[PDB]
Amino acid sequence: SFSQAVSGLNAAATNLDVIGNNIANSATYGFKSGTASFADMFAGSKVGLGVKVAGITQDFTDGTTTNTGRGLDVAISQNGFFRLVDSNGSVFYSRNGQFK
Amino acid sequence: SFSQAVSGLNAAATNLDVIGNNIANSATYGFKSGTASFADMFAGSKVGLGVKVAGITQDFTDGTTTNTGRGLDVAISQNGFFRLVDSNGSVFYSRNGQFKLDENRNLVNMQGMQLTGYPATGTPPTIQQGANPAPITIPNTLMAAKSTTTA
Amino acid sequence: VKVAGITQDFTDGTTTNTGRGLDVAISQNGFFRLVDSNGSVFYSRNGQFK
Amino acid sequence: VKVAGITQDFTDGTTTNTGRGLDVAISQNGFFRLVDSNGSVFYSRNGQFKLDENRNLVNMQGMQLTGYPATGTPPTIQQGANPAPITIPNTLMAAKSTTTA
Amino acid sequence: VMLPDGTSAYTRDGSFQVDQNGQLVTAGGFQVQPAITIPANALSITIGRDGVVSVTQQGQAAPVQVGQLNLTTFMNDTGLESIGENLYIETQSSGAPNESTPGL
Amino acid sequence: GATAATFSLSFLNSMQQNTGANNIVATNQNGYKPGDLVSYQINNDGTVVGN
Amino acid sequence: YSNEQEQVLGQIVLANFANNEGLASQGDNVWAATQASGVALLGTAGSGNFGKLTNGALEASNVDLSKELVNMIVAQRNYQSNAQTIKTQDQILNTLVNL
Amino acid sequence: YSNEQEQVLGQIVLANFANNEGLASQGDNVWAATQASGVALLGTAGSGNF
Amino acid sequence: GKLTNGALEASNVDLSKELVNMIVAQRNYQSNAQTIKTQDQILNTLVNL
Amino acid sequence: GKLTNGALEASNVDLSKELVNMIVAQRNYQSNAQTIKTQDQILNTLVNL
Repeated sequence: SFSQAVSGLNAAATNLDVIGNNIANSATYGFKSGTASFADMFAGSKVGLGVKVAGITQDFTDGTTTNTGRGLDVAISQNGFFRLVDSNGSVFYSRNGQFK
Repeated sequence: SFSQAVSGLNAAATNLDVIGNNIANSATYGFKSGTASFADMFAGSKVGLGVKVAGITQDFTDGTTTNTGRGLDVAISQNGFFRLVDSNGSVFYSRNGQFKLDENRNLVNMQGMQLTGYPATGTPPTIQQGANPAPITIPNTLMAAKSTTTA
Repeated sequence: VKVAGITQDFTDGTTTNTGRGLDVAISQNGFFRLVDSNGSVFYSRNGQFK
Repeated sequence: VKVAGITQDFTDGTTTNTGRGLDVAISQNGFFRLVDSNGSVFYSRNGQFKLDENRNLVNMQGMQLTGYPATGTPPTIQQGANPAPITIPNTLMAAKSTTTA
Repeated sequence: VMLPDGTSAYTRDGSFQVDQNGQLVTAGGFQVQPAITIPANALSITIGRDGVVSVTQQGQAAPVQVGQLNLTTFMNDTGLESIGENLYIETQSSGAPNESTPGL
Repeated sequence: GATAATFSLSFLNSMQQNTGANNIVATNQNGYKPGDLVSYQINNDGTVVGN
Repeated sequence: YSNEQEQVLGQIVLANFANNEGLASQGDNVWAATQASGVALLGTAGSGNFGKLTNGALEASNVDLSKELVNMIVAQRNYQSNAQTIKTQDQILNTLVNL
Repeated sequence: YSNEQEQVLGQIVLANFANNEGLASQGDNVWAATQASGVALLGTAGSGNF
Repeated sequence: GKLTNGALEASNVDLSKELVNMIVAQRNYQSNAQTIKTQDQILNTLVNL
Repeated sequence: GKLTNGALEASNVDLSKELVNMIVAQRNYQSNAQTIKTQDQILNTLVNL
């Protein structure tokens, strides 16, 4: 059956895209790496229909704290999230502490 | 006649499908490889009518234990199965250790099934093993104070 | 000979990811229930909804 | 012409490792002895043995592997006993009071 | 199998279906003895080597047996008279129907 | 309240010569505490052994 | 907690079966108990027939791709041989029909 | 919605049949209930036999 | 946790692990492509019958 | 949605999945042509009889 090989190829492509995105953000303040989580999709029969990506899990571990010398950059240690609002009143959260 | 080669082709296709499933799950935590089991199909005549797929057998051997550094990744070395419950209350078993703390403060896996275990009752709370397993929850409920009784 | 019947094979097919939020796939048993303009009741496993 | 018969080729095959503790193969001559649910006795060279619900050693089709049982304390292989289906009990193994030191 | 007349026919074709009432019938719509009824909420049907029919229900820790499928043998197989629809009936040259468990 | 174990203790094969110092070579006993099934295996000669 | 005091909230239970191969895979890398697998024996890690838990680590799959990429080759060859047998029987039937 | 509040608009119902085969297919990957298939048993997804 | 002034928190992406995972994922992708090729040859063999 | 200035929205076509779908559709087309050929042979036998 083509379905299992196609699903495996799609999962490998998703994992490779996640790895490439993590690489592209190696130098990006407030970025947390991601990892794809895979699960099999047995359906009735015992032939192992294929694989699927159950989701993408973040890695919320604190990064290295680098001094910059400016007084308006604030780094956050341990748990916590900086709270921001856009022009339309929506509430958002970020670990990036580069302010002006 | 035809049925002999038909059964042979079907068995080969099933074997190839099992191999493809194993390859597609090359990187899947808690996955066990599968292997097809074949048997003869003699019926009266000695010509050997054909072959049939007796079943699919898993290889329940321990995989590599890879360090991730999270505090909700737990791996079962040697024998054992994590016990999970879905929304219907059906009991399932899995070797995966990717547990996440959901909004209701329960320990659930990636797909949302709740991890089960022996609960703690009393003051001070202790694990009472005489009870049936219940979903594990981690409330923020502030802990009350205990006036001293022994110093 | 006589055609005794035309029987279906109701085994679950592969669940293929597409990425559309309006698409629903049925695992295990169950059917989607639909009605046309005439009120006739129909059942379908196809989950491509718009 | 007349088909005289069908002759089997009883030559030893390749021994491929699998890593399963219940998986065993016969080198040289010899056959595994199995018993069906109706008591009929069979012989087979296939070694895919698995533990069933009732703690008996059965192959894929459900035929119980047979052999010499163990009796006594400590138990010993009774070479004079008739072959019986092999069972691996999980029952608690009791303690033995010390007799010789 | 039970004919609509109440008499018993005998078939070897095994493609069985379930009618609207939940019972086991032959693909020609004829109800196969013994009366083996499959419930509405059945998840999987397991028919063993000895004809023991079982079903597993949701939320039930044990499989449930819903009947026992038996096999009928004749001392003279050729004498059976075909009535079509893959069905044989018993004649006086086909001996008498001997019910037995599948493996006995 | 359990029955005391009565056993035959033997110092056989022991010896008294000009060794380094008084030392025990070996001790053995045939009793054991209750144990539950941990593993099972099929030996080379065909015996099934449970550990 | 913040008062320098620990509280237990639950203990992970582990299930072991008489027949692991009798478990029915339901997908989502999850197994289901069945009559062939036997009733689940519950217990605690590190006691009886249950292995210890490694915290902060994940159990990877046991699929060896070198072995699978070999197998696939063998199964392809067997499948093509069976197709050759099919075509041989086809030519046989054509020969008999052409009479 | 935009007021950080959500509103349930329905629940998709699933149908299960006593004889899945007796269904008479009308095309357009759509089935129709038939006397052979029996009446449709309605329920919610992920519960009971659904 | 407290706030550190005059400092920024960098990403927690280690390049070595990312490169090794990229290598492994490339190999897995090629294995799946080999499976696809196997099924292609099987189907071609059947059609050529 | 939001407008981003100085940027263009590229297509959402992924080449890998499209190539795989092309392969599968080729196999389906060849199987259907085989069915056509089979029907062409049955009518030949009858016409000739």
